[PDB]
Amino acid sequence: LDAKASEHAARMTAMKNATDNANELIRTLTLSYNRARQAAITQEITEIVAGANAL
Amino acid sequence: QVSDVGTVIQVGDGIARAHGLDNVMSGELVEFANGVMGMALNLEENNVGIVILGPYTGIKEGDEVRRTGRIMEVPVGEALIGRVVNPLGQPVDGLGPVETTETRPIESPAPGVMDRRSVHEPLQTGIKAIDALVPIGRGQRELIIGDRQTGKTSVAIDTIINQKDQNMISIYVAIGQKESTVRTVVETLRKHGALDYTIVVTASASQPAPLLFLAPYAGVAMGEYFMYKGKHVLVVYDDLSKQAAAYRELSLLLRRPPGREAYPGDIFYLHSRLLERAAKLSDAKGGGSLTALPFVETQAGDISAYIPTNVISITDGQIFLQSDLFFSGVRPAINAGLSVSRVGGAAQIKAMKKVAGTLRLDLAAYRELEAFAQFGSDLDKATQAKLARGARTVEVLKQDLHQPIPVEKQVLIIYALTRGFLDDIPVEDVRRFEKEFYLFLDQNGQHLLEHIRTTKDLPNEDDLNKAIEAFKKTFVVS
Amino acid sequence: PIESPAPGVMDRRSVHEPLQTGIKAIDALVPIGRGQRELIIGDRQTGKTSVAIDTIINQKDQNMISIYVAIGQKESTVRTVVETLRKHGALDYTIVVTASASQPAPLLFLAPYAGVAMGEYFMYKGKHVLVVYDDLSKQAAAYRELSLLLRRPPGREAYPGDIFYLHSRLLERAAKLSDAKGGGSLTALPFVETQAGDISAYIPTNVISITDGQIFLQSDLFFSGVRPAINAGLSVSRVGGAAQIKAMKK
Amino acid sequence: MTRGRVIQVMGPVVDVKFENGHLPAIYNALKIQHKARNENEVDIDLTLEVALHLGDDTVRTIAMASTDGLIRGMEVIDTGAPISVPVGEVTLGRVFNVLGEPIDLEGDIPADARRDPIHRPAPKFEELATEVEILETGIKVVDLLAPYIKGGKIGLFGGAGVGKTVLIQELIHNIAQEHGGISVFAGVGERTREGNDLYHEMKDSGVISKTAMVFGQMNEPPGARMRVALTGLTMAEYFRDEQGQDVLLFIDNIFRFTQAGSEVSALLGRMPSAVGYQPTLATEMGQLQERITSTAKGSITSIQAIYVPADDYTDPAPATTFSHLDATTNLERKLAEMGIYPAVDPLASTSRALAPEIVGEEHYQVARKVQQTLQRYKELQDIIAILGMDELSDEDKLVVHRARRIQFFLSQNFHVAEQFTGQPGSYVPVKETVRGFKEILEGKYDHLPEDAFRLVGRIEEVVEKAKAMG
Amino acid sequence: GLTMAEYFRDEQGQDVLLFIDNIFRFTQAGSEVSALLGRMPSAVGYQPTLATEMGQLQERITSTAKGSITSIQAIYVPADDYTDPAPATTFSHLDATTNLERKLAEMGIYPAVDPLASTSR
Amino acid sequence: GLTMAEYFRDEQGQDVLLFIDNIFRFTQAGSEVSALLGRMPSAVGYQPTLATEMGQLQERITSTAKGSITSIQAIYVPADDYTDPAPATTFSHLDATTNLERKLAEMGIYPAVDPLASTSRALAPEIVGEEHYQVARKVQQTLQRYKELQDIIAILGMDELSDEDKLVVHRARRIQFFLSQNFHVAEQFTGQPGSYVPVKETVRGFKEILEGKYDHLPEDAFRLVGRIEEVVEKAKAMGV
Ligand SMILES: Nc1ncnc2c1ncn2[C@@H]1O[C@H](COP(=O)(O)OP(=O)(O)OP(=O)(O)O)[C@@H](O)[C@H]1O
Ligand SMILES: Nc1ncnc2c1ncn2[C@@H]1O[C@H](COP(=O)(O)OP(=O)(O)OP(=O)(O)O)[C@@H](O)[C@H]1O
Ligand SMILES: Nc1ncnc2c1ncn2[C@@H]1O[C@H](COP(=O)(O)OP(=O)(O)OP(=O)(O)O)[C@@H](O)[C@H]1O
Ligand SMILES: [Mg+2]
Ligand SMILES: [Mg+2]
Ligand SMILES: [Mg+2]
Repeated sequence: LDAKASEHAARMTAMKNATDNANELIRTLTLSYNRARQAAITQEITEIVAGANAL
Repeated sequence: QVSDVGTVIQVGDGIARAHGLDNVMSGELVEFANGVMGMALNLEENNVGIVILGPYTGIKEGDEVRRTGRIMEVPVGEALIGRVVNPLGQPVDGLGPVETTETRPIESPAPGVMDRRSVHEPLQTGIKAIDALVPIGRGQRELIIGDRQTGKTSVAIDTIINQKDQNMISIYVAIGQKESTVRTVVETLRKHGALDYTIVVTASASQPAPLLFLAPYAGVAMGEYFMYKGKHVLVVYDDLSKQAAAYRELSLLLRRPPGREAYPGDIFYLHSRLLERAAKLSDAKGGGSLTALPFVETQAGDISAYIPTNVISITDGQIFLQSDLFFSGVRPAINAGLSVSRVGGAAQIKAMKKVAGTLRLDLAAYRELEAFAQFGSDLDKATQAKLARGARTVEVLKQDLHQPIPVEKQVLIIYALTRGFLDDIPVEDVRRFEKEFYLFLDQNGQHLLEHIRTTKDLPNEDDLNKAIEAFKKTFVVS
Repeated sequence: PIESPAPGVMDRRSVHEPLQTGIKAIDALVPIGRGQRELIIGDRQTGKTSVAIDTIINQKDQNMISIYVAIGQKESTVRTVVETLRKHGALDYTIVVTASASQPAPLLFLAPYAGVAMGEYFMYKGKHVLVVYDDLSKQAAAYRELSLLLRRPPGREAYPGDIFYLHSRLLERAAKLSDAKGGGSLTALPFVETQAGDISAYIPTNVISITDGQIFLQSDLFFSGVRPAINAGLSVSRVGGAAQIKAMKK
Repeated sequence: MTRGRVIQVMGPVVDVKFENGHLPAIYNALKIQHKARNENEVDIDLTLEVALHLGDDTVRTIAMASTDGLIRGMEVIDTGAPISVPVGEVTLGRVFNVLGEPIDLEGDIPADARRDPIHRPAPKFEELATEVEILETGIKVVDLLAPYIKGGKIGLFGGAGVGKTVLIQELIHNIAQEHGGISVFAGVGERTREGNDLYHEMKDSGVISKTAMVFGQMNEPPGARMRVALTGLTMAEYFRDEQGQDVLLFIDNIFRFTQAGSEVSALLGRMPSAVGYQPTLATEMGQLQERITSTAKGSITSIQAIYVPADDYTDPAPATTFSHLDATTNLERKLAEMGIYPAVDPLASTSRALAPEIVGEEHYQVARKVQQTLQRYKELQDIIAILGMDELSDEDKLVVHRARRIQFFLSQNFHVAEQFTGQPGSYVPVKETVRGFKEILEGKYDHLPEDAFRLVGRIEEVVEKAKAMG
Repeated sequence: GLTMAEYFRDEQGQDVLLFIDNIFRFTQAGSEVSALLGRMPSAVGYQPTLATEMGQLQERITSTAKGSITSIQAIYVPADDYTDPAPATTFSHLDATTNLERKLAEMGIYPAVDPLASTSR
Repeated sequence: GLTMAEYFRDEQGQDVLLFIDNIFRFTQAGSEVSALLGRMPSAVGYQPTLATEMGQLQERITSTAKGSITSIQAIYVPADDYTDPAPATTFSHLDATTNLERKLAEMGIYPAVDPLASTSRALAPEIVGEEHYQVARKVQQTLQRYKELQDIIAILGMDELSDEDKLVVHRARRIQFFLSQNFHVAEQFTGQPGSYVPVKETVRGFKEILEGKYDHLPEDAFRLVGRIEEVVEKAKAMGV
């Protein structure tokens, strides 16, 4: 019975740490994606501006 | 002479160029041959650029443009009360012409830094969550933000209806909605009796972009008349996002370079000019005030979008409606965690302030402990207090459509919730308990209601407790 | 002349003379030789100016002229740098060219060429010169300003098409001359400032593609006590081995 | 001649044609003063600023107000000089706009007062002081962990409701009390009600008598929103150029200046830069920030609040602005709700002056030891949340014991806070606070209760408070 | 098609159904026409007049005293991106929305309507 | 240079080695000069004639019936973006490509050739043999699996992988380290002399690594060596 309680506690802490790590990765990846796509948006704006100027 | 007349030399996409008009003023109104109005926007060296305020399909090259001599302005006056009108002051419901005798320019300076006063008067919206968690004062500009079909229009209509016995004038501006939806809103207002003090300004999706761009400014110009006459005005903007889309359309048609994220560079200035004209006037300028409730639509709740960020930076607060909460049956859908009003709280009444603090703590605690409900345990730390009081708070914060309630009744019910008088009542019976308690109050607690209404403070605690116990005696749990 | 041709293939010699900066983290694994060009790249407040000033100071007991060019720096910062040079005795052989942030864009664009032209005199007289460019990134920003004021179409990140040519024309002129040309040399230490340590940006990649190696200083290492903050993975010296004494190379 | 006429009006942009050989210079001010000849006209009083020479004796200008009502052919007169605003003692206690016209009801400044041009070249390399000197603010945390520099730029970060305004008022009070200087506030592109509230707060605190204010808020046109910073800056320059004082210059939002510049560039028709900003972003930031420097007879130090769009510090405007900052202070809402005032986040705040060569070896060592102790306590709080206090070693117990008292001693009583705390404020010298923190680190006051450090000035007041308590 | 449909309510008082194959292709055609005419592109390359064209098309589909026109319209969503302007701008004109899922389609459940994403007023 | 090489191919029928140090600069200079010729900008700023100008030059570098030219061209990738039009359009003009990676360069495993993105048309069973082809495909598969496992390793820990995935990681790290080599021209950077490894030796060594013979050796013993034996001597020098 004591071993079963220890097993349940170990699974508790392991899953909590796994969730924390996964949320950290989610935050980092979301930051990277948001930083990445704005560059493409600004490049599209620059292309529009250059096309308008060239005419 | 070619000084007061001109001829069109170019037509396209609602933009026209005219030769002549030597004495035309910048920002003036001009008249076309068939009666369509226009605005002189660019006074170039040898021609004038005109933005057409209506159907441009009837205008050809070579027709005459007539000068009017007036900077763009809209009709104002008490004659506009109870009518739905376009941004140019032309009625759209029939019922004959509007017989006003005063006008006001659309572009006007905002009140000065020395003309303003701190906000100190409450604005009763009739919604429990709004009056409890995010109080709104007269003169404050509060943002209402949410996704599609989250009840923003319902909240606005309830707030407008609740002003029936308040000495406030309401102005509703519909920008880009369906004309049938505007008609339904007008029908509901007429049924509930709010048309006795409400002006409706409409600009449907089929209208040209300049009308959608000008509608909120016309609403502000209409409100400022009553504001500077010493009255209190409420103005509701239904789609600042659609205003921004229309202004981007106009700017792109004018061949101006795009700015950040394809919006024009002055999209922030556009909203700042509009929202900066709402204020609370100092005693030297009269006791009038104007408060605004702009609306913004997000994409899947993305608050960090450009227009939501701009409007948040401009306004004094925000109210967030969540689609998940709306779908889960919580129709008010107000997220107390993210919603905040910063000018408000000082204008909230003492009796309501004395209970809002406990209500916030209970609801917040439930809002971090709902996810653990998979297995209720840990005794008082989770079950008896956090899971029970929070669920009861969620039950009492629900509200039916188009049924605003008095602030005194809100104070009574929320005090009853916070003081633990609802601990024995099961969750399914809480709404019926509240509904029966309102009638019991209307029948037996006139002294308490009058005391609250006259002193803005809670009545004697012993009398209130004995009244609550007397009501709870007669209630039957089912 | 500001615009002068660079030495040709046959006018150069292989780099064989070490330039001891006095810093272990440079002299050990990122050696710098006379005639080489080696940029210092990193985020703001990382010690690039400190490294440059220490390198200049360390040359007191050697016969070499030093040129410090400040592009886009604060006038007070330049004043303090000059005061430190005066205190340590480097002003006996140092020339300072300044173009503050309040100056117009043409002067910012022109300053590094003025510095290299000043160094050319001593290089072709047969002497050794060390030249420091403080922000090639600010030079690029000023050049972009000028190009868009001239309504030239913008490329990647709104920079003009010849942004690479701008830097290559300047940095290619530093060389180690041969015995026929007199054996002179000019060493260049350009600077590039990155954003959040992004080494993949357009200007950093362009400047790396020209020089003979980079010293990458990392903010994450500058904090938490590793003050030199040398990133061995991203750093490299393309004249390694030949730019060291036999013992250090061994 | 010196008289011209309008030929084009396009929003805030106005083109004025002059006679041959009499064009106004760049940055000059032009006045339009017109009375309605008939019912189809309106009265106009507008000021323009010269921007470009388009050729054919034509000048492109930007207006400082709305151009509605303008008619092609109206007469324009050139003032022959840039915008000029009053300077001197008359500016103290008043509120001005971008044009230098008083907004308050106290009356207009007489025309015989001295006025100085808005646009001016930056001070020369000769005039700057050769020494870096510390500005003693009198606030313990600022003087210990994030020292300010005379002539330096400081970025102010924090959430709403943490006490940035109270900190600003305390800084003005301390400087005007001990150093004899004054302050100037320029609130660029922000809320008019916020400006009114700030005005009333200064009037309540009595600080208003020692400061001058220029607003040009959000509702103002982009030209006004761009030139408010410059008019406030020149009002600040006068005092240290003539009287040789130390002056505080507050800018409520520096990002709005760059945004207005971008809007003005778009109106002028210049090609947009990387993210739609003006190509002259760095240049304009240079002419703005390079005039805030310390010289041989005076200094101007600036406290600036910077908005970061989308929380991206790599955005071009924050990236350009951060290249000039010398220090940073971060207001912390957790400390504010805990009860520490000022709640200025000792770990997050940074300063360039915190070096042994500038502030001193003893000061640097004390600051580093305090920072290390606070970081160790921050790490230990996580282990406390897991195992409890008793499991930690006696060394960790001592570390927590010292850290709690250090963190409490970081608090201070402000002079302006008296209005809602009762207790008067205190001005703490940097040497005094360094000695107090060194003595606390030495353990000389460990036996005292931790609450005696809650809100106090010098270290002697701590033991006096403990003795009075019990 | 809308002109053909409007007659049966305007002159006969009938209740008429109008089916539109794909609104996304309508928006694409509008963007192509704008690009041919030489107007500056909108957010992601669409026409600046997208909202006005959508309003002009949809506002004529309304119920009057004589009769009514109810419309069923299929909307294509490129790469599951519901934030795209063509799917986004048409949401404001819809009374009921139906979502179809390839995940449900592959399972053999037709019509594969998502029971949790479909909404109606 | 191509004009000289074409003569040497045609008028004498001799085998020609053609090395181009950076072919990207040609298109870069074309884009730089395009704006002043009155051309409208295209894509991210390149000239409209990017494809035709590149094709006119590339199509001349070919082997003919009267002479064979083998050419090795280094292609610069701006801003490390492989989707840039200049690197993108030049892919179709090559028979064998090797892609270098800054991620592999930072790890110290030179020549930092990407093992997956690198492709060649000579990798067929009828050209290199089944013995070579199977080993190459197995190495690619193992490296792909190791690349996929990174997220689950990061967010769950190494001990949560099955014994199959643990062995996959154990083999893949050693394979990746063994892919590195010491070059002769690299002796100026590091004191190691360098080596030349025959194809048979490479295939045999990689087959032996895949068979699990060298699982007991440390990871770093495989870095910067020649034949599979040098791993054994390096491990013995380290003390195994
Ligand atoms: N408290 C409520 N009780 C019952 N029904 C409600 C409540 N609030 C909103 N609804 C209903 O939910 C729907 C939401 O429509 P509503 O117009 O109020 O939302 P909206 O967020 O403004 O959306 P839209 O973008 O469609 O204008 C309507 O059918 C409305 O009747
Ligand atoms: N080796 C070192 N040991 C201690 N402090 C150092 C060292 N190198 C630099 N510093 C300190 O780091 C700080 C920043 O250094 P430095 O001014 O050289 O950086 P930078 O990258 O050139 O900065 P900026 O972008 O502000 O010009 C200074 O306070 C300096 O004294
Ligand atoms: N030094 C202090 N001592 C005690 N209380 C303080 C102190 N500073 C601020 N407070 C409290 O915090 C509140 C916030 O002050 P203040 O209005 O200056 O904050 P803020 O961060 O500038 O606000 P906002 O961004 O909303 O304008 C004060 O009203 C006061 O109650
Ligand atoms: Mg709605
Ligand atoms: Mg530096
Ligand atoms: Mg404040």
